[PDB]
Amino acid sequence: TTYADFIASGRTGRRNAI
Amino acid sequence: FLAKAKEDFLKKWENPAQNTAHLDQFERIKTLGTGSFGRVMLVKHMETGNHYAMKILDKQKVVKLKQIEHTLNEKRILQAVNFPFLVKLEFSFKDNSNLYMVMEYVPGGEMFSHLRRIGRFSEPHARFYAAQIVLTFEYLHSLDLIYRDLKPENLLIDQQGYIQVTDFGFAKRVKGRTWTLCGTPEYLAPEIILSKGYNKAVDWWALGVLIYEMAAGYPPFFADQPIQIYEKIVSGKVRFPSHFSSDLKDLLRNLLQVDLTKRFGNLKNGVNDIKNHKWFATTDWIAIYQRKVEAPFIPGDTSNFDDYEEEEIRVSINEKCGKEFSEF
Ligand SMILES: O=C(N[C@H](CO)Cc1ccccc1)c1ccc(-c2ccncc2)cc1
Repeated sequence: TTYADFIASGRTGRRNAI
Repeated sequence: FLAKAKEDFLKKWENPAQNTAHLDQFERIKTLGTGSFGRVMLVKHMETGNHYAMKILDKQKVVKLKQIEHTLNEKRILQAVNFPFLVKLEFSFKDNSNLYMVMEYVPGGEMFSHLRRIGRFSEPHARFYAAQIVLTFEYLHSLDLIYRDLKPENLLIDQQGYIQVTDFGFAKRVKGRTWTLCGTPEYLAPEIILSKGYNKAVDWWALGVLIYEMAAGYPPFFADQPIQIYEKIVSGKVRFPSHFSSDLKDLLRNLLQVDLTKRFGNLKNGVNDIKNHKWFATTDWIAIYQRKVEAPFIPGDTSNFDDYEEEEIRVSINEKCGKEFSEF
């Protein structure tokens, strides 16, 4: 599922500005 | 309302408040967050007993990162604005080592924390927050301000369950196009990635990303590496969860529009294309502004904030970067 893919990604924490 | 708001803003923009407190007037309690050139702490103003959030910026780190102008923009704009859904700057000052901005404390924590924990917000819940962002951008854009930092990490929830926008680090008062590559990967409009001169329509694209993330529980474009996120954004092929309403998908197709001649917020009717969209039919725009709508969620206590490693605040005996920050 897209949710499972999101939760397993390295982008679920606070995101830094570029 | 907007005409009076501009008069008020311009008086402060042209003559900014400076040096309105001192570090010794505050008891530092706990770190609420950290960034590249400092940290935010919960403090107590001893004279009144009020709690505040103090953003501490190390002048040397700002200089090393070439962020002087953006730091000057942040304080000049934040001291001049006044709107119910914006954090309120109470004092600002500087010393030999740091710059300080002292804001009213928003105890509910970041929307980010609540969204990740709960998973996703229902459409009425997401709509309640989105309405507040729509009114805030109508206000900011009317003052020629571009915000450029929308994301759940920068939206704080107050005691009444309403939003307070924080982090004006990328905010800028600009009448024409601008070119700085700034923002967060998942929230960048295609015109920023493609190194084009862009305008306030980037904030409307960012609202599209925010609404999608609030309603889905994940952003419309994500990947482990930023370069992969950028490829997804510029393609602009958005897939929606099956639970998204038809009205929600129509709104998002208009906000997450790669074509600037077609993006909502950027047309001849401006913000009214958004306010009058079917997804917002149940929204009483005036009651939202007046904070009369019952909030779907109600959060010196720092429990709604994550724990961070503490560090003593060292103030040098020598003034650092005096000329660079003379106007702060
Ligand atoms: O601008 C903010 N933080 C930056 C990332 O957004 C990181 C940073 C960047 C540089 C230096 C320090 C921190 C921020 C966050 C929270 C509040 C805050 C207000 C009121 N109530 C609670 C909290 C004020 C400012």
